[PDB]
Amino acid sequence: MNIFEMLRIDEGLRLKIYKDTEGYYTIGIGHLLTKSPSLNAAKSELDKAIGRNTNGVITKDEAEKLFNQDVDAAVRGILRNAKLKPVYDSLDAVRRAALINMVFQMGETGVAGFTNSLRMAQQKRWDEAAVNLAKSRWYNQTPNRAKRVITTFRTGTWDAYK
Ligand SMILES: [Cl-]
Ligand SMILES: [Cl-]
Ligand SMILES: [Kr]
Repeated sequence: MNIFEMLRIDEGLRLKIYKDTEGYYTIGIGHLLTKSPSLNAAKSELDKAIGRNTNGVITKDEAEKLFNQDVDAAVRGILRNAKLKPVYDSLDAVRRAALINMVFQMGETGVAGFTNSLRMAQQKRWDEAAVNLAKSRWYNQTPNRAKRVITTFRTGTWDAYK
């Protein structure tokens, strides 16, 4: 397993504009298009992202391209973030994937505020980190996904994904 398969599981894949768990316009593998309630606006951002008149539908290859860009951007965001990088650099490969998933989902800003969890993680206090991570709106809103990611972080294995 790896980061890509990991997020492809958690995000699914949809070729038509759809609304996410928060009701925002999204497409592909979790590619948020806009927080605006306007489909038009969303269709406009879609066309801008793709480079063509999509009419709100993309192909699989197009969805995967956006996905590669987003995973890439997530990693770079982590490395460019002074609160995140040191955490990231201290982790093994599996746990790094867990932190990338959270950033992909919540944004760098969002993740950098799990201050307390980040410190336990950096200290390698897995179980404690795990309990602290569950005390969050993130977990109450998307509990099944949150649990898979938290288990990953805690154990450093891919068991939650098998
Ligand atoms: Cl884009
Ligand atoms: Cl979920
Ligand atoms: Kr974290």
